[PDB]
Formats: sequence, C-alpha cells, structure tokens
Amino acid sequence: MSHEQFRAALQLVVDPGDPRSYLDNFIKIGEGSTGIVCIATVRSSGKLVAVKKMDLRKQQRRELLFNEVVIMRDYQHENVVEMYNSYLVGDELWVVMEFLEGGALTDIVTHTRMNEEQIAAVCLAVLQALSVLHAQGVIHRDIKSDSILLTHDGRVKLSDFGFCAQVSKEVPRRKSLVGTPYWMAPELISRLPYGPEVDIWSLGIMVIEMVDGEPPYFNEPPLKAMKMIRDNLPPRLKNLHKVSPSLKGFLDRLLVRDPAQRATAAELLKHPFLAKAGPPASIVPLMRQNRT
Ligand SMILES: CN1CCN(C(=O)N2Cc3c(n[nH]c3NC(=O)c3cccc(Oc4ccccc4)c3)C2(C)C)[C@@H](Cc2ccccc2)C1
Repeated sequence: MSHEQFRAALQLVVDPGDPRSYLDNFIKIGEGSTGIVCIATVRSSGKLVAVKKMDLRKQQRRELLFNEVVIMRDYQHENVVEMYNSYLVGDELWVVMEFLEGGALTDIVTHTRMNEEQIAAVCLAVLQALSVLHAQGVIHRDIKSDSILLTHDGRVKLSDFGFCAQVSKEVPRRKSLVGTPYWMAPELISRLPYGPEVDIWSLGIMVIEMVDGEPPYFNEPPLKAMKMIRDNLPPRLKNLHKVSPSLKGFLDRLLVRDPAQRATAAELLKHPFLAKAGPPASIVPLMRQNRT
C-alpha cells in the first residue's frame, strides 16, 4: 500500500471536513509512538476533548492505522476509550477522543505501590473490555500500563488500539510481530500463528508492573528481552512475597507459555482475585494530582 493509497484509503474512512471548524484552543499535552496529543475545545458546547495528531510519514505499518480507525471508530464500551471523530489533515491523521483526567497507569506503577483492591479493579476493568473484544474477534495486541487510562473518578479504560487486529472463523490467527517488546507473548515473538490469548499474557506482564513497578527484563535491551521471553521459563515477580496467594494464583493463569493452556478473559472474570476489586473511588488516590 503506497503513501497515496494510504492517504486515500484513510480519506475514505475518516470524517469529511476540517476539525478546525468546531475545535478551538489546541494545546499540546504530550506525544506518542508516532505523533502528538493535544487538548482542544468544542466550540458549540465548550466541551474539552483530546486530539491525537499522527504523522502519516512516520507510520511503520500504515495498514494498522487504518485498522484502528475502521474497527474502533464506533466502538462503545464502558472500559474502552471512546473515539469521537477522525480527520485527514494534510499528512496527518487527527483523531478526536475523550479526555481522561486520571492519566495513564504507567505514571502510577512507577511512582507508587498499589494495594490488591486497586490491582483487582484494574484487572477487572481490562478483562471486561477484552472479553467483549475477544468475543468479536478483536485483539488489542499492545496491552501494558501505558495503554490504560483513568477518568477523574477512577474508572478504567483501555486505549491505544494502534496495533489491533481482527480474527474470524476464516482467519482465526495472526502472525505479525507487533506490540511492545517487554509485553509480547512468547508465541508471538516466535512468529507462530496466535490469537486473542496474547492479550492475556501481556495483561500478566502489566500485573507484574503493578506489583514490581516494571516488567521483567526491563533492565535488558528490547530485542534481548524478547529473546529471553521467547526462550526462558515464564517471568517471576521481584516482590513475590508481598502479594497474596489469590493474586499469585491469578497471575499463574496469565503467564502460561503454552497459549492453549493459558486462561481466557472470560475464565479470568470468575477468578476469586477479582472479587477483591475496590470501587472507582479507590483508584483516585493513585493519580499524580492526588498522590502524597
Ligand atoms: C502512550 N499513549 C497513551 C494514550 N495516548 C492517547 O491516545 N490519549 C491520552 C489521553 C487521551 N485522552 N485523554 C488522555 N489523558 C492523558 O493523556 C493524560 C491525562 C492526565 C495526566 C496524564 O499524564 C501525566 C503523567 C505525569 C505527569 C504529567 C501528566 C495524561 C488519548 C487521546 C486517548 C497516546 C497518544 C498518542 C499515541 C500515538 C501517537 C500520538 C499520540 C499515547
């Protein structure tokens, strides 16, 4: 797919018109894997939203970007970040999405230690989203703390579907090497046909993040960690004894090398560990703006 076929295809699935017609005061707040993030205001209502501006000339696999807009444009789930509109502006894809005040889980796991009630709440939210997604044949493929956002009141939402893929009866598996090194499933690194189960492994790594503050082999270069993940026995927790038997049991069902033996999102939703989940209000204290 050439650059022009890409822009054209993109132009075909994005909203027509210029967002500058109803969006004001754009203000950069950060950036991502291939662009920047800004906050803006909807003219008519004064409602604040977040805008993801992506550089089309920096997309490694531009097919994946197309998949993100097509598959998730109208997606609606309480634990999934909502996309309002998308626009093709020159050589940039602008995606207008909801603004989540709580930030990403990354900032939390790297500056504080969550209790088990907070961890269960996060796992539960992510698992509710994945169970619905997986049932529809949608695989996220980039589960990690960075992909998890929080609302001001503590609700958990899955975002960053930039690496997502679709499977079906006709095409039950994918083989693309995608995701983030430290969180990649061993079967995916091995380049073996894989399915939704890879999200479950990545989630397990995110659990290690919540307990330890970082994923396994985080002290190793990405390509080296990938080799270790693919060839070594499942990773272990540094703060092993600081977690309960319930959390350890839960984790053991996530980090199973053989995907056929790994638990599924649906099965995990009934695991005793998630019964400890606290309400959204328990997540609030974790946010940077509220941490001491
Ligand atoms: C690694 N990814 C995380 C998700 N991002 C998003 O796509 N975001 C972030 C975001 C959104 N809505 N509301 C927020 N809130 C904050 O970002 C948000 C809110 C409050 C606090 C905060 O952190 C902070 C943490 C420490 C210090 C200061 C701030 C972040 C959307 C547009 C969905 C990705 C962007 C992207 C991807 C690809 C290409 C270009 C851009 C990057």
